[PDB]
Amino acid sequence: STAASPTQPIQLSDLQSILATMNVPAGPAGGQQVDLASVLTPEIMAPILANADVQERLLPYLPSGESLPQTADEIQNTLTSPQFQQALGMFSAALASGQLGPLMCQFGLPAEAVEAANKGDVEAFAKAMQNNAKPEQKEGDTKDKKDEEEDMSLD
Repeated sequence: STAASPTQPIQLSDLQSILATMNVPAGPAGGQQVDLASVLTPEIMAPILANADVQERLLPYLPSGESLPQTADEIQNTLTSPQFQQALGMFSAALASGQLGPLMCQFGLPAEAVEAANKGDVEAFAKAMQNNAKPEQKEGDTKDKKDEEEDMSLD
């Protein structure tokens, strides 16, 4: 007397198909926190967490109980590691949530990082930093030309 059934249970049915996709297949946990924490050392994310916007999102992300300073000077002369380590995890949530994308652009961070941040490719984001981690050293890092022996090679 409707179309198929009278009244079937819903909503609570979605919370079942939504977890089926995110069953967290789990993988080589060997290095998960110390990984990103090393790619985005505090000195690298100093201003990041110094941003009220970033702090306002990271603060609530906390399991309720912890907190974060305000300025960068304090972040480097205050936090010991407990909040920072968690901050790294929360950073992935905000970055993966796609809510940090906009901010990731404010700082003017590389387009590859913002592009990954907008895509939530936390993997390509940190990768961009791991690939650009090098400030600009070239005193021995420049493999442009291979050899191009425009003449009889000597051996």
